[PDB]
Amino acid sequence: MLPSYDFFIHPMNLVELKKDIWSDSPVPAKLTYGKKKYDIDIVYRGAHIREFEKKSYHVMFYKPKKFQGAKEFHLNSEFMDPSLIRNKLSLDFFHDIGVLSPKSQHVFIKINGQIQGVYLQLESVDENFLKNRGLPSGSIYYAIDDDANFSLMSERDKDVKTELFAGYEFKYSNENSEEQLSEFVFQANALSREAYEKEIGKFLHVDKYLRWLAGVIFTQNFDGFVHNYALYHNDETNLFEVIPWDYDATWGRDVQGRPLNHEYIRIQGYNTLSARLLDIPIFRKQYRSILEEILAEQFTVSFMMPKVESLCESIRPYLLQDPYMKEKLETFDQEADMIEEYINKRRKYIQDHLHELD
Ligand SMILES: [Mg+2]
Ligand SMILES: [Mg+2]
Ligand SMILES: [Mg+2]
Ligand SMILES: [Mg+2]
Repeated sequence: MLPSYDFFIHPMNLVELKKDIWSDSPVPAKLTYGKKKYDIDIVYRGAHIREFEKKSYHVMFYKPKKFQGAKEFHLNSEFMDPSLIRNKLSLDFFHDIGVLSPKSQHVFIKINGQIQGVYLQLESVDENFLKNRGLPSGSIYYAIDDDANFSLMSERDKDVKTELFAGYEFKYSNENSEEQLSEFVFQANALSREAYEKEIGKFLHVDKYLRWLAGVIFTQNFDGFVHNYALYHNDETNLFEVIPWDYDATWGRDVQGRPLNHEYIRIQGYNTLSARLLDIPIFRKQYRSILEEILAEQFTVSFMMPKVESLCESIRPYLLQDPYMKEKLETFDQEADMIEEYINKRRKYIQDHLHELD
């Protein structure tokens, strides 16, 4: 049974929200969940997903200050995804392969008494994300533009970046956050091949980076190497790791919603940091071992498809009650087989190319 959320948005505030859908200015609202009521602020989120009648929302809790351990969450329509499950499937997969990852759950929402349908509630990657995992304080940075590429170089300027911390929103930060990020970006690029094995681990959690890279390769987020992630600098270990975000264009479909034909991602992935690490024999062997471990445990039909089937079964009766989705249950139903075929094809490609890491 999906959690049912009943939102109230006062008509005056709803007019303001609908006046400029591109605005990032929130309006007050209320959430009722069971018997408990929450004063909140709500705003549309995303870019192209604002064009849909089934809008996506960023919900910020005001009073009470927290909802199930969080001060905010995201409500995605996942309308581009005919399955509504690829983002959850992906982010849970990252968790299962040992990468820090947002939790998510499907929910059923109403606004002002009118069903809006099935949404994916996504955890905000912020200080509560850390606290709820027992993780140390530190900094969280969101990749927001092309300068979040792990390089010294700005593509647009065709020159060295003016600031090496460029490309990120500082979501949770302190006085050291800029310099910590700048140092990481600089050292990722400035350490020689001969110094890399002994020194990159002073700045980067290499195993967690390689597991994130593996996750991008397995899910095939074509834009996942320089976008669609957050960085976390753990202040106790002094190391960076990478947290995925926005993984709906995965498991056999691209960002336009189209089935992949013969499009694929090479197993080495992309971005300069990946390239520098995979020039190091120890790290190439480590990465190969990670891919083999995941191929043996998580990235299999036997293991993934029960999760696909459980997600679909849990939301299907609610999709029939969703005014935007009620007509495309047949297409929805066909997505499990598409994902299964993708796993089989992707497994074969990765297995066939592991020798490139030798
Ligand atoms: Mg608040
Ligand atoms: Mg550090
Ligand atoms: Mg996207
Ligand atoms: Mg190389």
